[PDB]
Formats: sequence, structure tokens, C-alpha cells
Amino acid sequence: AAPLPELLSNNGKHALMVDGAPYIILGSQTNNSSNYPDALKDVWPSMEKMGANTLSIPVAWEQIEPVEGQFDFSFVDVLLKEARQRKVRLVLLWFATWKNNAPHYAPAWVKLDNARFPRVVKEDGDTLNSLSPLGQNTLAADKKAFVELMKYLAKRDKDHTVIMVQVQNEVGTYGAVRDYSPMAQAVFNAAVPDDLIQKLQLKPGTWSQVFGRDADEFFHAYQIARYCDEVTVAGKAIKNLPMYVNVALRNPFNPGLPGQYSSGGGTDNVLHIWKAAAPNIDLIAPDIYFRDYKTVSKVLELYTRPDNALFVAEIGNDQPFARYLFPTLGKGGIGFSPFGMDDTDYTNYPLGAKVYNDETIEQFAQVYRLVNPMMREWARLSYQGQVWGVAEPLDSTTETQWNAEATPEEKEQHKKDRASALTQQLDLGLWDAEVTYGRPMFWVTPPEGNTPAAGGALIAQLDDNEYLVTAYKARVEFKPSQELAGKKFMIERVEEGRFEKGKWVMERVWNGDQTDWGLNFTDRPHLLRVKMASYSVQ
Ligand SMILES: CCCCCCCCN[C@H]1[C@H](O)[C@@H](O)[C@@H](O)[C@H]1CO
Ligand code: NA
Ligand code: NA
Ligand code: NA
Ligand code: NA
Repeated sequence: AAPLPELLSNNGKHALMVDGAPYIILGSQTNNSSNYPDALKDVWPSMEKMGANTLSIPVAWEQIEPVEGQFDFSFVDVLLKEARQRKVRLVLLWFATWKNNAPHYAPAWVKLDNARFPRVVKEDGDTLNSLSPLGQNTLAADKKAFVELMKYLAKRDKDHTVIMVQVQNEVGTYGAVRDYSPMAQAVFNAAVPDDLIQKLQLKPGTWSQVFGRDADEFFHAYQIARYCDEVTVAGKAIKNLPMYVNVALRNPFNPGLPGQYSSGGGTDNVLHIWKAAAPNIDLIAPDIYFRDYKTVSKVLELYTRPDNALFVAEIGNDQPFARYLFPTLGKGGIGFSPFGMDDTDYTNYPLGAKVYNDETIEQFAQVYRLVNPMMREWARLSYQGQVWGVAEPLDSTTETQWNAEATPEEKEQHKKDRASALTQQLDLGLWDAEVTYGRPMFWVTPPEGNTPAAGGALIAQLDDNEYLVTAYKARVEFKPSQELAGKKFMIERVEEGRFEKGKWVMERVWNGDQTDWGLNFTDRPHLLRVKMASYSVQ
């Protein structure tokens, strides 16, 4: 009965439709070795503590086809049953031809048979442990197994507990830019396919001729993109679920060279190749392990496009990362999924939290508690209207802030500069919001930031003068956007409340102290409807 999940894109906005309405993945992803029935008891408690609505978890080629033609979906059976018992949804991660550039999750009969399923050859003739996207046997084998997984979901997942599939994991190659095998050179030292030369507005020729100094990297990205599109089409012909690829990001400011980063993945410089080569892949999702605000903000900008829904398919699970939920959703993002949210005795520190404990989880639970009570309403406003979101824009001071060695004039100057940086403006049409971080709930002492950095805010427009507002360790203040020609302005009314059956239910009116000094949020959840008014005095 249930309509298929679908990614919609209209008027440069996006929605992930689940059960016929926009949905936000408030996600969690397991560690990489939790894809087994015995591991799930170490997954669910963290997911319930986090309040996540969707679990991302691997389904490995080596586990569903351990002997060629001998399929085993015993894990998928247990996973679907246990997800449904907990009323959560699933994103399955197809670990196959590539998992972090390598074939470690391909069956032994694949990854130990280089002649049938061939590896990238470097220019010097050394071989890398990265399967070539020009291996036709490898493409056929991956596609065949992925089709069998999709047939399992077609037959056994009629209500779409699984809402989306990631095809491969962090594709590309470390250690070279492309395959330089004889097989690969015969394709490289030849015409660029008609279809790519058209989609990019370029002149006919060989890879070297039309792309020059980008030929090696664009060639790898196109061939991988084509490989992933073919797997994707084969699977969607069985069940047309949304499907996506995740990116082992290059640093957007100082990337270095392809092969230092994972060459051929959907890095920012080849998104045009990926979009032209792989029209069947719904979106290209960034995997975010940069901790600093400016780099993360740049990633969110680069991956949010009229042709690309923003899904933060992975993000580090350390404390600093939780606040990026707010700009992700403010960009119209469809979801956010911290990595390593299970108690299987692993942490990917230095990428994530040094320690995995209930405090680690709580940093994400606290932000999820702001969005879960309005998730369907937010998702619709994000698609059909105007939303905004911001995070605290200074990172935690390093055990260095050099700050103490500064002079006592350099210091008041430091404090004014920090207060300015911790003050964000948002243009909401007739009204602006100013968001500030780390100050009392009364009076106007300048902001000093939270320790550690943690704050954020979400705003959705309900009407010309009315906004839905929730924020965290932050003050939000409204003002007129344009000079008012004689008129004055006030807050007309602030209500705290909730949605029941899609209707607003008031709990209380914020007024007095609670609205004299902006709208002040701590760690606790409050959903507000704010109505502003200009009024005549003359
Ligand atoms: C700031 C520098 C970050 C560079 C390292 C990024 C690689 C990130 N790889 C991610 C994969 O998609 C996951 O399966 C898992 O392996 C994860 C890392 O725990
Ligand atoms: Na959206
Ligand atoms: Na305006
Ligand atoms: Na304005
Ligand atoms: Na409330």
C-alpha cells in the first residue's frame, strides 16, 4: 500500500518523501563491523538514547554472496524485523566493489581473483588494492549481487522500512589518480564519450585533448560514476528506492593532489562529471570529518546545489560536530547521520570522540530533541518554504589561546572581536534575526561563546510576520529588516508549543523577562511561534 520513498527536486529545493510526505533523517550510523545479527544488541541502545529515526548500517557483498551464486540474506531478515520492532527506518550501505577505495568487503572469490576482477595499475606498473572501474566482470558481478539484494527488499520490505540505499562506500583510489592498466590506457587514449562532451558544453576529442591537466582525474571520476550509475539503474529496475553515493571529501580550501585524497569520488572539483555521468544517482552526500566551522560551512555550501539535495551521510561523533545539524537543516538538508554510534568497542578518534559513552551520545540527543517534535512540519517547510539555520561560528579555544601573552589592550580588543564574530544576522524578509552565543538570559552583556562551542538556531517562516523558532545555547532577537517610516515595532506574541496530529497546541506564552532580552535557549528543547508587528504611532 505505502508509496515508495522518493527524492523530489523542484525550484532548486529538495525533499526526501517517506510515506508520501517530506522526511528528515535524524540519523545514526554503526561502526563498520556491526553488520551482523549478534552485533545489533550493541546498536539499538545507542540509537534509542540518541532519539534517531533512521539507522545507517552496512550490507556487505561478502556476507550476501560468500560463495558465487549462493546468496544469504539472514542478516537483512533479522535487521528488518528488529528495526520494525523499534519503529525506525533504515538506510542500507552496499559495501561492494569500493569501500574506502578498496575491495575488502567483496567476497573472497572476488577480491582474491585479480585476473577476473582487476585492480588499478599505477603508471610505474605497481598494483593498488583498488578495483578498476573498467573491469567489466567486476561491474557484472556487483550489479548481479545488488539486484539480488533489491529483489529481497522488493519481496520482504513492502512498507519500505528501508528508505534509501547507498551504492558503494567512499569510492575512488588512494595512491594514484586513475587506472593506467593497458585496458584503461586503450579507453583513455581515445575519444571522450559523445554524452559527456554534450552535457559539459565542450569540443570532441580524446581525454587528454578535451580535459588537459585534469584528464587523469576526470577520467577516473567518469568511469567510477558510470560504474555506480549502472549498479544503481540495475537495482532501481527491481525496486525504485532513492540511492546515493558518499564522498571521502577533499579539503575544499587546500585539497592537495588526487591520490592523496580519494581520486575519482564525488569531490567538489568533479561534481559536474558525476552529475553528467550518473543521472540515475539521486544525490552525492558529503562525509564530514573536518571539525572547524569554516571548512564544514564550505562543504555544506559546495554540496547544496539546485541539482544536489544535501544529506550529511556521515559526520564525526565528537562533541563539536553536533551543532552542524543546524546549518545542515537550514540549507534544506534532508538528513544528518553521525558515524560510529554503537557500543561495539571502537572509536574512530582522531576523526570522532576519543571516548564512546552516554555523554558522547547525549550531545547529539540534545540537538535531535529540538527537531523530532516537529520533524514532519519542519520537513515540509524546508521543501515548500523558507528556512534558516546557523551554528556557533567560533570553534572551541585551543590550549594555546597566545591569548594570555597578549597585552591588556590586545585583550579588550580580543573580547570585542569575539563578541562580533559570535553575532550572526539572518534576513527573514520583513524581519531579521540576530543570533548570539554564550551570554546570560537577562540584560545585554556581550556574547562570549559556549565552552565548548555548541550553540545553534533553526527558523522557518510561517507567514510574512510569523516564524517557527527553536535554538540551543543561544539568544535569538528579532528586528525590522527595512527602515519603518515613522512606525515602531514589537513582538506581538511568542507561544511555546507543539504539533499534535499536524495542529499547533499552545502550552504557554513567553513574555516579560523571557522576551525582553531576545529569546534565550539553554540545552532544553522549546519550540516557539514568534509573531512580529509594526504599528503606527503617528
Ligand atoms: C579530516 C580528515 C578525514 C580523512 C579521513 C576520511 C575517511 C572517512 N572514512 C569513513 C567511511 O565512509 C566509513 O565507512 C568509515 O571508514 C569512516 C571513517 O571512520
Ligand atoms: Na529540503
Ligand atoms: Na529583508
Ligand atoms: Na533588510
Ligand atoms: Na515545550
